[PDB]
Amino acid sequence: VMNVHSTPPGIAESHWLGNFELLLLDNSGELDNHSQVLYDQIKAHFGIDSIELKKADSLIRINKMKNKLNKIRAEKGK
Amino acid sequence: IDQIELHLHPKWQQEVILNLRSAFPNIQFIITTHSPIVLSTIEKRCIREFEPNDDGDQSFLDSPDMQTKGSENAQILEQVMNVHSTPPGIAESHWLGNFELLLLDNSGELDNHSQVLYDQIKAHFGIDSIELKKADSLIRINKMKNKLNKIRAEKGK
Amino acid sequence: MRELARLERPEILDQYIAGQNDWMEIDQSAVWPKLTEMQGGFCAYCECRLNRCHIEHFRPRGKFPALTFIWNNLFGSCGDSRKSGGWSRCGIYKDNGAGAYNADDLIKPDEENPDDYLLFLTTGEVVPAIGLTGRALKKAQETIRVFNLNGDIKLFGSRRTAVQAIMPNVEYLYTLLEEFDEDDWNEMLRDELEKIESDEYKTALKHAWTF
Ligand SMILES: [Zn+2]
Repeated sequence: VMNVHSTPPGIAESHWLGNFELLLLDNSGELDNHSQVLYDQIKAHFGIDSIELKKADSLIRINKMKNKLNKIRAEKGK
Repeated sequence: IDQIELHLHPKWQQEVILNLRSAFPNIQFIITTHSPIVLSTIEKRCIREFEPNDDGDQSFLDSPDMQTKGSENAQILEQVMNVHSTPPGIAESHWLGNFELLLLDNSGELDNHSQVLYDQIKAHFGIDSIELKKADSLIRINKMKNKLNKIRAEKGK
Repeated sequence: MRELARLERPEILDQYIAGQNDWMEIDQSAVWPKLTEMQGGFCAYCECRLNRCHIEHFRPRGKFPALTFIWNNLFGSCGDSRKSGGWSRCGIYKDNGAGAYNADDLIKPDEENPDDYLLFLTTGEVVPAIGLTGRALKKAQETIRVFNLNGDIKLFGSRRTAVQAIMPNVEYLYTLLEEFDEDDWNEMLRDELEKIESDEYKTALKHAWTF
């Protein structure tokens, strides 16, 4: 209704979680190097129990239940 | 500055503090506010919670527990200001919680006291609303969990 | 709550006897190991992480003395008063904010199981379990009232946010029921149940995961 983002657009920390998914989905699952850097920056700025880290860990665990079906692709593989 | 958020739209509150600190880098700014949108642009260490007592007497002003520099406005509203994201004084805001109990009442299948509610929600919020998506997800979870219970009963017994 | 097994006593507890000296005589730090290990560093009333924690006498020595120095009337509760603040939840709110409550009418997580007493919904609110009638239901309502499980926003909103984060995971995990076999799917369920063990809200996520 008000065309206002949930997080302020003028702060680098606001786009950190969006970037986490875009860099999780860049390697299609599997926290790599660039993704794991983003994850401790989120864990340091935001608390150990925050919506940001709780949602970060969800994206991890969900592209770990889907990479299992693609490691199930390793089971029907060739 | 007293009530920095006065006469400001939320979009302006999203950037007023940043603009002030950018234009006046070396000014010590001591401001008061009561809007979470302004607080979303301020570090946790810069915030002092003023909760007095019945005498107006506070001894030490405290900082919030959670960081408020990149957090969403609703999170700051509910965690720092103790304000519900949804209006507690409206029956429509409890429809998805009432509906969830009604699915779970009859084990998780839309019955009738749950279909009157699902289309009360569909008519009010709409097809593309978040509330209808949550209701559909809850329906799917209830059905899948029932099928689970059947499968685990087959495996166990 | 979760069922938290009151294990052995701590030893310091015997050196201090209720009536002869005030509870302040013993150090809460010594009672913490047993309580903390029992609760895995979380609240015994609202599952709040022990970041803000205090030894709570379930039966206030001032109203039910309940042998103040009995390890059993001692719980690894939440919040704290020496550091000041505006705590209106769980143990601190039980002693002062709630008022006019019966100690025996409150569920004790040590012996009473909150699984069949409390139901945690997806919306973050706690309701009495389904099918409760008469006396049994009234303990659930009473404990929700006095412990302020539904109450101060900082707990309800945080629990709801925690549950909403994992809901897409529950969705996708239950979508592949037919894609995987029984053993593998139960293994995924066990993996999720391990995940919620090292999580802030033990039982809300458990209720959102299994039923
Ligand atoms: Zn607590």
